[PDB]
Amino acid sequence: GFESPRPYKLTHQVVCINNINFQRKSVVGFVELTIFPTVANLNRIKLNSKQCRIYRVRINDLEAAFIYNDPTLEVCHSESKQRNLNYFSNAYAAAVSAVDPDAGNGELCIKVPSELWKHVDELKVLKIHINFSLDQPKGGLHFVVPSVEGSMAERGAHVFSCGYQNSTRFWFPCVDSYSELCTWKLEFTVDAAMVAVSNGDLVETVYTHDMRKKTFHYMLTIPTAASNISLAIGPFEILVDPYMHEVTHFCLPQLLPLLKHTTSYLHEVFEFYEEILTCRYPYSCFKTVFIDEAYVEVAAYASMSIFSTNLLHSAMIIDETPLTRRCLAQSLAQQFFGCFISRMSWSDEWVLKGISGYIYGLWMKKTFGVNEYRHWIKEELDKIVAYELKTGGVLLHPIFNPASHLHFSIKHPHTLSWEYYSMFQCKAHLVMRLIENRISMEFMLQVFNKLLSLASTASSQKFQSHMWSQMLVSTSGFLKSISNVSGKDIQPLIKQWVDQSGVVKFYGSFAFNRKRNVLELEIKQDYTSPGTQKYVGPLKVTVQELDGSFNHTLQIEENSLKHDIPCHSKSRRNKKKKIPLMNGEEVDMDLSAMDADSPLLWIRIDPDMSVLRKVEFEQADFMWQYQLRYERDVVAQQESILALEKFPTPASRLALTDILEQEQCFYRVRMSACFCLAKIANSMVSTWTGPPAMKSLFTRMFCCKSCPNIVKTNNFMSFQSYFLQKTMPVAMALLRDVHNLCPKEVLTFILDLIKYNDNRKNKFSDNYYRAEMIDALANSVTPAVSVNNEVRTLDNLNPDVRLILEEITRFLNMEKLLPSYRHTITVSCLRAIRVLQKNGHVPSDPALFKSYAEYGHFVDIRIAALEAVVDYTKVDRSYEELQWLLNMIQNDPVPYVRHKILNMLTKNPPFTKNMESPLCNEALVDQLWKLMNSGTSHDWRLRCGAVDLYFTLFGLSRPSCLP
Amino acid sequence: PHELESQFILRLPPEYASTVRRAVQSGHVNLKDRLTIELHPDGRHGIVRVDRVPLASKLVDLPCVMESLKTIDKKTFYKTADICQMLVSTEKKFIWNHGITLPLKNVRKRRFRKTAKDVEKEVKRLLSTDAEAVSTRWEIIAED
Amino acid sequence: PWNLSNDEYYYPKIIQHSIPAVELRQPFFPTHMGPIKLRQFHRPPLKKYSFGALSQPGPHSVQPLLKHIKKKAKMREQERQASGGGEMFFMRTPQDLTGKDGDLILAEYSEENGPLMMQVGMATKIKNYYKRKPGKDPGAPDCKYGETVYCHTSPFLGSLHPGQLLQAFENNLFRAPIYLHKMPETDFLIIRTRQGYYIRELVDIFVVGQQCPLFEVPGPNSKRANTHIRDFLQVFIYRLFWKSKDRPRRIRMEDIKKAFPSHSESSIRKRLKLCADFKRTGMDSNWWVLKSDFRLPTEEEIRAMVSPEQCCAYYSMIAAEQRLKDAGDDEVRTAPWNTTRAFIAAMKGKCLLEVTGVADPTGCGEGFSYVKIPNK
Repeated sequence: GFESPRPYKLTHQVVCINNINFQRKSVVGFVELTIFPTVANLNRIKLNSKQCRIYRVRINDLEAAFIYNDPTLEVCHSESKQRNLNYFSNAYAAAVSAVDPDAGNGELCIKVPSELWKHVDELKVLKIHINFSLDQPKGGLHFVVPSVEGSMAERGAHVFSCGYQNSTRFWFPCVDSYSELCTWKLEFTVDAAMVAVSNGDLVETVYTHDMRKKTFHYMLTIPTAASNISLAIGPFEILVDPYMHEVTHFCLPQLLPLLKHTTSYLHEVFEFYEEILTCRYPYSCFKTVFIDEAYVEVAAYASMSIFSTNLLHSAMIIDETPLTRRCLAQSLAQQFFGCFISRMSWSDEWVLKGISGYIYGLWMKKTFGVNEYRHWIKEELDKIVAYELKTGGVLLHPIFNPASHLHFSIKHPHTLSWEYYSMFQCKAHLVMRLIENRISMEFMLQVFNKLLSLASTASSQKFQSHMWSQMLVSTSGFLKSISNVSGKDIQPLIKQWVDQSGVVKFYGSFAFNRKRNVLELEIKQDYTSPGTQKYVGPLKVTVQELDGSFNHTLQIEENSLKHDIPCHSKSRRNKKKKIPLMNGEEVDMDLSAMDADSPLLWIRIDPDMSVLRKVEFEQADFMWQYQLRYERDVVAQQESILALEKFPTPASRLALTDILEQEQCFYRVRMSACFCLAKIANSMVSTWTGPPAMKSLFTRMFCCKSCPNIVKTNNFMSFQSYFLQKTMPVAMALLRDVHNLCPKEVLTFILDLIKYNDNRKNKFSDNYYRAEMIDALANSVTPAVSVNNEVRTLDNLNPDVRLILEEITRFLNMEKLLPSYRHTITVSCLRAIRVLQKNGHVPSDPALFKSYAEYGHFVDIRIAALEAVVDYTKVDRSYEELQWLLNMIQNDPVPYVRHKILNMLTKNPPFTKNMESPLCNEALVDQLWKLMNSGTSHDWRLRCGAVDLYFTLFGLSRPSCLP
Repeated sequence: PHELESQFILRLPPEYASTVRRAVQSGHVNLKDRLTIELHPDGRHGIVRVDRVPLASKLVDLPCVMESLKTIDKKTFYKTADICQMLVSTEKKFIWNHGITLPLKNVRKRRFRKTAKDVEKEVKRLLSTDAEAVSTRWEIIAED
Repeated sequence: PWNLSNDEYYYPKIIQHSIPAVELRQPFFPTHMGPIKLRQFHRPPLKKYSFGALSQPGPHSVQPLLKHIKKKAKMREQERQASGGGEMFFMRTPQDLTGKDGDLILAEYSEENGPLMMQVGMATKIKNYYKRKPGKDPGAPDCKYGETVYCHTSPFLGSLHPGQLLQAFENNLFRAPIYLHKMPETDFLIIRTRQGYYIRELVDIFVVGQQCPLFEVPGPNSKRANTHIRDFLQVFIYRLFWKSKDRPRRIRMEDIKKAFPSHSESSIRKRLKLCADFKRTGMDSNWWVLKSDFRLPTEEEIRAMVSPEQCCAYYSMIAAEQRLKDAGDDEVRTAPWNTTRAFIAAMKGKCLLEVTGVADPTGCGEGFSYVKIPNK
C-alpha cells in the first residue's frame, strides 16, 4: 500500500520548451500541471524548482502568488564560525530534507487563490500554469557549444539533461520524486537543422510559420515520474536499428560509422532481457543518444538512454568492445527495473539496484561465460569487503540516524558520497545473488516477472493512481511476492545482509587426525573489527581428497571452534588411478609433493561465495599448488595465485609457469600468474638459475622460431594470447636484480618488442598493446642515485633512462601526428613521465601536465594530466598547484572533470589529518568550507565530493590547524 | 489439532448411480435429503438410501492402495488421502479381490505375489489359557 | 569482444511439498507406528468417532460440494491474478490439503507393497515422455495432465518406441509409469469427517506401474537408520521448544514419551542433554528449560535437518520389518532396502539385475525384479 506524502495527486504534466538559445545558453518555457487535491483546504501547493526564474504562475487561469526559497544554496550561514564537518552534515541533511518532495515539502510554494477554495474543498481539478526561464544554467541542462564558427548545427552544439536521481528540478518545475507518476506531454521548439530527443513517442513534428524552427511533440502515456524525464537537443545523425525497428540511435555528426558498428549488438541484449523475464520491453520506442562532455558514462531514463561518445569504437578496436557492450547492457537493465518499476521511498532503492545489477550479471554470464561471471562476482565482493572494512559499512534498507559510523547522512541520495553510492549498488546486486542462492533462479525470475506483470497491468489504466502505484515496488511487497512464489521467506537472510550493515571475516586452519581419519577444521571469526559482524548460519566447505571432491555443511554457532568432518580412503595412491575432480572429469596428478598420511589435496571454505566474506585459510604450499593446477573453478585458481606469493619455493614457480603455458586455462588467471611469477622471482634472487622469468616463455609463445629476439608480426585475432602478450612484459618489467635495479636483459627485451612491432597485417588496432609497452617501460624505472641533491640535468642522466626517455618522446610526438583511438599512448606517456619525475630522473616540473590539462584536450588526457598534477602537489607540497586545482574545481566547463579532480584529490590527498604540513592554514580551511557551503551548490556531486575532501583532510572534528 | 480426512469409494447399482450422478452434477442441496448413509455397528454393513429407497451395503477392503491427488495447475499434484475401502451397495467376505480399474481384475489372485510361512491373536489367546492353567502337556503329533 | 571464458574445460556439460509436509507435522508424518498400525500401513481403516455429528448412530445425509469447489477455485484464481498472474504456491495450511476442493484424480498402484510411497501432503509431478518419430513427427499426442518432455534416453528400464508417449509420476522418491483410465460409472468418492459426509464424482484414475526407486530405503539397524531416528527426535524436540510460550522456553519429558514411546528414555535424555537442562526445584520445576547460551535453530535449519523423503524411506523400512517379522532368504531379497540398493546400483552401472526372479511384485512374468546380479 502506497499513501502519498503530498496532499495532492498529479495526473498529467505538459512541458513546453521554446527559444533554446545556444549563444546565450538560455531556454524559455512553461509547465502546466494537472493536480487533484486529496485533502480539502489544500491552500499552498509545494513544487520543486532549482535555477529556474519563475515569471508567472496561474492556477485555473487565475493569478496566484508564489514564494521561492532554496535552503540548499548556502547550507550554513556565512557568519557562523563553525568549522567541524558533523555540523555541516547535519545542516546539509536538514536542508535537503527541507526541499524533499518525499516529505510534503518543496522549494516553490504557490498559494491557491481565495475564489478557488470552494473548488478545492470538494475535491476538483486544479491546472497550474507556471512559465519559467533558465538564464544561463550551472546544472541540469548542459550546453556543449564548440567555438568553431558557422551555424549551431554546423559547429556541433548540443544540449542534454545531466544529473543523478531527482535532478529534473534543475531544468523545469515539477514534483521531483520517484513516487509521483503522471502522464506526460513534451513539446520542444528547436532549430530546423536540429533534432530534439526525449521520452515517449514522437507523435508529430510541425514546422514554424517561417520554417526556420520546428516543434517536436512527444507523448508519454506510460505514467513515469518527473525524475525519469530527459532531453537531448542537437544536430544528431539518426540511425534506425536494422534489426529492431522501434529503436533509433542518435550520434554526433561525423560519427555515424562508429555508431553503426557500436550499436549493432543491442538487439541481442533486448532479446536476452525479454526472454529471461517474460515481459516485452514496456515502452513503445527506445532511443540511445551519444553526446559529448557527459555527466556519467551511461544514464538511463524512461524510454531513453544517454551515453557518452567515448564509448563509440570502430570494428578494429578491441579492449573497448566488452566495456561498451556491458554499458549498453546495464542501461537496458535499468530501463526494465529502474524506470518502469520505480521506487516507493528512498528506502527500497536496494531492491531496484539489486534487480538491475543481478539481471545484468545474468546477461554477463550468458554473453561472456560463467568464468567471466565468477571473476566479476569475486571482484565485486573484494571491492565491498575492502570498502566495508575501510569505513564502517553499507546499509541497504535503513529505517528512519541508522548509520552513524560515517560522515554523511544516508536519508537522501544527494547527501551520499559517490563511493558509497557505487558500493551501495554493488552490495545490492550481491545480496540479490544471495537471495537467488537461497531461493532458486527460476523462482527469482518468476518474482521479477510478477513485478513486471503487475506494473504492466497498472501501466494501461487511466485511474489517477488508484492503480498506478502498483508500478512502485517496496521491500515488503518484494518479500511478499517472493513468499508468494516460493513459500519460503528470506527474513533471516534479509535481517543479516540487508538490515545489519557488515561483512564477515573467516580465519581457518586445519589439522588431519590420522588415527580416526578425520579432518579437524578450526574456523574463527574476527567480529570486533569496525566493519565486521558475526555469522551464525551454515557454511559450505569443499574438500578435495584422493577419492574426489566432497562438500560438507558446517554449523558455525557463536561458541563453535573445532569442526570434525570425515575423510575418505587413500587407495588412489596405492594404484595409480586418476583422481576425480569437482566436475565429472578426472586427471593425473603428481602426488610426490603430497603428505603420505593425509588423503586430502585441498580445502576451500565457502567456495560458492554464499556469504559476504573474506577468507584467510592456512593450507600447505603444495595444497595451494594443487589448487592452482587442477581446480575447475576460477576463483579458487585466483585465490591460490594470491596465496602463492607467500611461498616462493621453486615448486610454486613451476606451478605458475605451468599455468602460464596452459591454454584452456581462463585468461584472467594467466594474467594474474604473470604478476605472481614476477613477485616470486623478485623474492628468490640469488637462487634463480637461468634467464629472467617469462622471457623464454615469451619467446616460446609470441616470437619467431628462427629468431628469438624478433617478435612475430602482430596478429591479434585470438583475443586471449593478445591479452596475455600485452600483459606479460608489464609484469616482466617488475623484475629486479640483487642491486634493486631492473636488469638490462628485460629492458633490452622490452625495447626490442617496441622496435620490431609491425601492425600492417592484422585487422585490429595496436593502441592498447603499444600503450601497455609504455606501461612496461614505466615499470622498469628504479629511483636514481642523486648525489648531494645534484640538479637533474641532461648530462647526468641514467644510461638506462635515456633510452626510455627517447622512446616515450618518440611515442608522444608520433601521437601528436598520428593519434590513437582514445589517446591511449598520450595517457601512457604522461603516466610514464610522471613515473620518471617521481624518481630523480626528470626535473619535477608540472608545466607539461598543466598544459595537457587545458579545456580543449580529450578527457582522458585531461584526467591523466590532472592525476599527475595531484601527485605532484602531494609530493612537492605545492601551494600554487593546490590553488590551481581548487580553481579548476570551481570553474571548469566539464562537470565530470570537476568531480574527477575532487575524487583524485580525495584518493591521493595533499595531506591527511595526522600530517603537519605547510598547507594547513586557516585560509585553506576557509576555502574548503566555502566550497562545501557555497560554490558547489549546483551539482549535488561536487558538494558530496567537497564533503569527502574536507573529511579526508581535516576529519570529523574541528580543523586542528586553526585558532 | 488436525485429523487426516477419511475418504472411501461408494459403488451403487447402475440406475441408482445414474440418479446420484445427475443429482451431484446438478449441485442443489436437494441431493442432501435424497442421499443418506447409515453405517451399522458391525462396521462392515450399511444402508445407502437413494431417494429414500434402502440399498444393502458392505464395506470391503480393496486389494491395491489408491491415493487422492489434488491439483491447482494440473502439473503438480499433492497427495490428500489414502483410499483402501469401498461401500459396495446392491472376514473373507469383506475382502474385495478385484481392483477398481479395468486392467486390475483378479489382482489379488493373479497380479499379487504371495509369501507365507488373526493367527497371532489366536496364539496370544492360547498363551493366556496356558497361563491361567496349572499343568501343560504338549506333543507334535502324527495322523490320529 | 567475445566469450573468452574457456567454459568447456571448466564446466564440461524441484519438487515443492506442502508446508505441513516440509515441517513434518504429526498427523501427516507420524512419530511412532505400532504393530497394528504398521500392518495397516497406507491402508487406514474407517475409524468410528467418539464425539461429533457422525458419532451419534443413525442415517446421515451426504452433502454436495460443487459451490465449494468453484468458490475455492475462483478465490485461488483471484489470489493468483492479484499476485501478478504467474504460478503461485497455495498449499500453506493443513486445510489446503482437503479433498473438498481442487481437481482430484485417483492413482491406483499395481504392486501390493511398493518400496517407496508418498505421505499425505507431499507433491509429485506428471511428466509425459515422448520419443519423436524418426525424421518428421506431428508432435506429442496432447495430454490433459502433466508437462511434456522429449526423452531420447528412456528414463525407465525399457526404451520408448518412436512416437510413443508415456506418462509418469516423477518426484524425489520414485519414478513410475502411469496410465490414464476412465472411472467406473458407478463409483463416487465420499469424504467423511467428524461433521458429515461429502460426495465428489471422479472422472480420472491412473494406474501406476512398477516403481523405479530414486531413494534408497535404509536397512534395519543401519547407520542411516539410526541417524534418521536421532535426527527425527531432535527435530521434534526443537519444534516443541519453538511451540513453548514460556519466556525461558521449557518442555515436558512425557510429551516426548507420548510421541516416541518405543524410545528408551536414555536416548531422549541424550538429545535433551545438549540444548536443555532439568529444573527440579523452585520455578520451572519438573521442566526441561532451554539453555540460555543455546540458540534455537531457525525454521530453515530445522527443515534442512530432516527431509520428508527420508521419513518415507524410514516408514517403508519399518513396515517391511513388520511384514517380514510377521512372516517368520527369498522374502529378505524382496525387502525394499535390498531392492532399492539393487536398482540404484543398476542405474549407476555398478551391476545388473535379473529381471525374472522372486523379487517380482506381480508373481508372474509381468514386472521386474530388482536384485543384483554380477555384470559377469
